[PDB]
Amino acid sequence: MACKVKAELEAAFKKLDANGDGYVTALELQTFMVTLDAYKALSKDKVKEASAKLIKMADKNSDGKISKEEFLNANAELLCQLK
Repeated sequence: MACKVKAELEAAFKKLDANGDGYVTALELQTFMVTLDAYKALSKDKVKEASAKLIKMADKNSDGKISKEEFLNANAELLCQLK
């Protein structure tokens, strides 16, 4: 059968906001996307300047965003290996 990947993105998004009441989400990811719509600048020292703040208020142990978020927010960062 085999069933992986799937709408794994649906988790981060539906959690990225879905309703956005008063919890840290992709709401900043948009900034991520606006500051690096495609991680064109990676996280050499720009992603933390904005994330280090957003993570200190929501990411105490990796609870704010965990799923496709790590996928889309870590896929590039985890894959990043340019020359």
